[PDB]
Amino acid sequence: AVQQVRPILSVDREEARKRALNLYKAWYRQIPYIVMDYDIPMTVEQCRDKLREEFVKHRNVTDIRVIDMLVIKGQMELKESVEIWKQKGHIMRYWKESQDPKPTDFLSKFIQGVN
Amino acid sequence: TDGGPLDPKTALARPEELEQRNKLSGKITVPTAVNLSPISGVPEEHIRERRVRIHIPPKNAMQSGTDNVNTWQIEFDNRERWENPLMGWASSGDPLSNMNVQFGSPEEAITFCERNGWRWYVDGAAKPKKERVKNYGINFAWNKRTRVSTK
Amino acid sequence: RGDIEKVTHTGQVFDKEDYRNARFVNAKRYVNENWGIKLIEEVPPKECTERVVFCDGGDGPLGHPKVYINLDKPGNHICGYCGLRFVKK
Amino acid sequence: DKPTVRQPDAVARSHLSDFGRYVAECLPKYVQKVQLTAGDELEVLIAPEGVVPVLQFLKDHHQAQFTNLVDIAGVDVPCRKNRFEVVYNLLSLRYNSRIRVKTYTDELTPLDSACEVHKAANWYEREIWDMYGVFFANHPDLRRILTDYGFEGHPQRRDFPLSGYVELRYDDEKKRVVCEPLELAQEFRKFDLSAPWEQFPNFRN
Amino acid sequence: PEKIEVFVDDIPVQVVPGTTVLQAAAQIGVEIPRFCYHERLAVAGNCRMCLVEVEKSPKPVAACAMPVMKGWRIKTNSDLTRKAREGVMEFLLMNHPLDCPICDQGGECDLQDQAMAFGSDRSRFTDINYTGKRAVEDKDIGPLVKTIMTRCIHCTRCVRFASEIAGVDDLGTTGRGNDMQIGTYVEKLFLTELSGNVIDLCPVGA
Amino acid sequence: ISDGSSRPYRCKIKAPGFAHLAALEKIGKQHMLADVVAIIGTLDVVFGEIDR
Amino acid sequence: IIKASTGLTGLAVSTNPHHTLSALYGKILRAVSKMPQDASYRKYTEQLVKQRADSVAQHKDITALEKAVGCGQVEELIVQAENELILARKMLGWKPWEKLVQAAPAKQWDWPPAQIM
Amino acid sequence: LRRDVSPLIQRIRAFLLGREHNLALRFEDGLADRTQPQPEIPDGPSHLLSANYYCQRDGRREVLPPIDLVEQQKQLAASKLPTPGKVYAWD
Amino acid sequence: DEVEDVLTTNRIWVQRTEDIGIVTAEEALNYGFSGVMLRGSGIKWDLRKQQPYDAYNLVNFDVPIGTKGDCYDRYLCRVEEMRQSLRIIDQCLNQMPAGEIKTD
Ligand code: SF4
Ligand code: SF4
Ligand code: FES
Ligand SMILES: [Zn+2]
Repeated sequence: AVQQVRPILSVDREEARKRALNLYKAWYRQIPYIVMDYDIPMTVEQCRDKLREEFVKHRNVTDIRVIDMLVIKGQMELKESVEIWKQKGHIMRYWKESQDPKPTDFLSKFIQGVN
Repeated sequence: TDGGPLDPKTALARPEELEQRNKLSGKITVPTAVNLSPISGVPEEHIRERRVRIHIPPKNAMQSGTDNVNTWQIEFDNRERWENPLMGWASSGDPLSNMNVQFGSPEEAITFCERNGWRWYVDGAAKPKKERVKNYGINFAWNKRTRVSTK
Repeated sequence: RGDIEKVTHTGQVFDKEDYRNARFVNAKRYVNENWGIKLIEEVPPKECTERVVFCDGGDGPLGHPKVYINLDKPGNHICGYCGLRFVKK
Repeated sequence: DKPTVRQPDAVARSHLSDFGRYVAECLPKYVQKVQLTAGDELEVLIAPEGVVPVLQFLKDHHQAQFTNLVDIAGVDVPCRKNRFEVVYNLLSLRYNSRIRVKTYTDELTPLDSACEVHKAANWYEREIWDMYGVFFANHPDLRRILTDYGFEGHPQRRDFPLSGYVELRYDDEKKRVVCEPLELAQEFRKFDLSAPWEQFPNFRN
Repeated sequence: PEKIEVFVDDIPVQVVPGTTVLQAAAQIGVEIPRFCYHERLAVAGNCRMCLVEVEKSPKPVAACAMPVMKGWRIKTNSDLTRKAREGVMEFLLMNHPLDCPICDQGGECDLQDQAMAFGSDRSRFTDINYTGKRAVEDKDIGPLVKTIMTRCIHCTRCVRFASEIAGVDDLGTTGRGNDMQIGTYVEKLFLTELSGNVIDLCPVGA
Repeated sequence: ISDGSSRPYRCKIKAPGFAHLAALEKIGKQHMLADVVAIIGTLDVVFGEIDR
Repeated sequence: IIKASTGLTGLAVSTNPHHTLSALYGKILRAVSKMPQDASYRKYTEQLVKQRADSVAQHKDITALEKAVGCGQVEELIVQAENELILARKMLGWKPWEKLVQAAPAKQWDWPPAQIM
Repeated sequence: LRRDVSPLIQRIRAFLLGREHNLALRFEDGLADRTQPQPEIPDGPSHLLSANYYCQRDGRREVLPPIDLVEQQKQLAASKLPTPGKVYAWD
Repeated sequence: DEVEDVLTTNRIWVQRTEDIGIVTAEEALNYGFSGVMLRGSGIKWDLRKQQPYDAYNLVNFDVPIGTKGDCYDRYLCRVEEMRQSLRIIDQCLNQMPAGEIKTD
């Protein structure tokens, strides 16, 4: 319908798209300093592929306040990665390196367990 | 206005900065249907897998009180519980299995589930009240089968 | 060792084919030797004259809450708290 | 007399009644409803857009010198249209009193930060950012303050579960503290302590 | 037909003239306490918990079975109503056994919740030390039920359920006065495809 | 704040050391490292109430 | 005749408290004279600062002024007058005398909130 | 009676302390007995069995919903400025 | 007295505490300070005396106020709260009534 709300850092969709592209540029610059410093077993190209996948799973949203909240949270993770402010255990959390993958076919899900 | 000292961060600012502050002080037009699944921090598996039941909770049949009936609530679908092999407790891998969220009307719970992106369904609607006549003279009646045999 | 195959007072014992008896190769199984059933049927019933009797655990404030048992029905009447048996001739 | 029943203060009731009517007269735009709860505490329910001037008024008026802002408390009520409510508790040393200023905030609607008025809010709204997830505009530093660095979601929101979504352990093939899906060894046994018979007849109206 | 106006808790409401005080009270929202009123059973006046004070009356009236008339002002939260409820259920609780930790109805017992709401805080029963409270024998009513007749409050819900809905008349009210026992006179079995609901209909859990 | 049920709806604890650790940024600035160590003590601040 | 210290760090003693208070009170009158007459905040601030200006002009001694005002020491009176001057400058732009900017939403201030009603 | 040093070292300690010294260490003679007679806690104001009813002692039911002050003034109406309390001088 | 004879008079403790971490009173009020950090900066504010609770108004004591706002004034304020707490302990051991321990 229609609703009049206070905006968050952007009025229309174009400014929110510009802020998302600024996040992508800043994360691209921050990845080679993440790789050489954090002592993680991830190559720079794997880090950029993971950054692309993190943006791809949030391409589907359309609301500008949701997009700008995602921009604010991504800027917080960027600020927690410019200053080190973290350990190597939390950087690898995006890759989910400890969770063993689960099958998607119904026969293997039937054999393994009810989930 | 007042003839005192002006604010220096508004007088010295560029015209693009005055336009930027006035646009954020206004009101923008947004759709009221907002999906907040990526913002809430829930993992995507619980978004695509769990089903949410909006229901009025059942009255305890051994108790005449209806104060706990007087609200609606959201509850999540029961996953698998199991016995841990050490000592025999009820282990559960379901983080959302213990959350009942109170609400006033089913429309509020439906809009909340559409806000948070859950797959919602309503188990039952509000119970209509049937007018039942109760008085003491029916118990002692003439040529009626409703004459009571107790007392 | 006989404590692995010993049965507790709740009727629980691990089977010989069970994997959960592998936890007892380094720490012995604790089975309470004082079963409550045998020590509550070792106590003889108390003969009473009155129609109703009161039980409070035999300690006063340190026993159970005081309850009244009817003795008009023939037989042994068991207190539901402490298990003492009353009888009226 | 009645030794069990708590005796209130009549002069504090009269002073807070007069000051609450004074506040409701002074700001007809931002003050929405002035109420006086039991226990002699004044609650000034305000509009969201009056979050910053009213406290400034309560900082700077001659009969409202609420110099200390002791805490800001957020309450998550999911049944309302605007979900969160934000409670500012202010202490006046000159007149020796306390006031509560309550506002309402959506999950996406901003609040104007009170850091220009009271600097203690410089962390306090940060806690309301971390626990609930309301954005505070014109904040000098808005970051998560109490939760983990890689934490996702806001905990004291009522949509969040009690035990969270994830757990942490130590893993030797990665030589790291790793993040796993949550499985309790014993689940949280939820107790149904809802009252089946109502006790207070004065609160159903 | 027409609707008459009754002022329940100083709130006007239009009711059918056949309705009682408790139905108008449940219509405006207030829950009047009860032990013997079940809306699928016949009305009775034996638990006496539902006493309310109507205006210009010398005695309180039982809200479950007193039909309203035009112009009544019913005060549910009055002082006389609360005094009557406290006295009546103090009489209910003078002879109840101290069986709450060994009672399966506890945690959802009506008597516990109606002592925490509209009940007194301490027992006025001095005579627990000498010539104490009563105790009656248990009757083998059936293998589906467990009967502890000391906890019965003589609310006559099971007997009305048997003679009204279950159909068989095996349950009955033996004795007179304080020694009245709600049970079969002989060692019989009460058998119906509906005996489990008797556990539902017993408010105390005898 | 209570919704009338058996449980409190929300309980917020005002930490006395929260505002002290907030103003640590201005109080401890332009000081020695040993002067920062003493200042942290002068504010009294166990972090159980601060972290809640 | 001068105060040695205020007993309160961060505020030094004032050489001429009377002229500072009178200048701040005149600036508060100049800021409040632009307010509309129907606004109650203008009338309350005018009554306050007129009473305080009569207290400053009537008493020439410092501690007699502090006793006659009764709020506190005169440096804290200067602090209060500066804070109210900042408020009187801000409330011309904040515009408080108009109607409600936002109406009450449905079931916004109801406690307990979970009821059907 | 109590274990301490000889009074030469006690006088040396009293000289070096700058004051007369009382023993910080507790002893059995200075403390109370570990076994005490069994006490009787007295009853409060409402353990009388005759006069009291709970309706005059129920503090939980005497609370009310909070009062809208503008509405209260509107119902009940149809000098110094109002202060939140008494003026306290912390200066 | 022994602890103050060791700590309070010493030149190293004074040089490590005095004129260090000075907080002004308007910064204390604006940043929401409470307690000793209010009382060390010259502000006369004790919640046991202004808004009394749980029989603090039947006992009598003194409220210690600092002057400079540094570490030494707050340390002396803490030692004076220790001694006034000993005074309140003396008054509460002096008078207590006989009666119940909880509400009825
Ligand atoms: S019937 Fe109710 S009050 Fe009586 S023992 Fe059972 S639980 Fe307790
Ligand atoms: S046994 Fe139960 S249902 Fe029957 S009269 Fe007694 S209390 Fe009522
Ligand atoms: S409910 Fe009316 S007498 Fe039982
Ligand atoms: Zn027993």
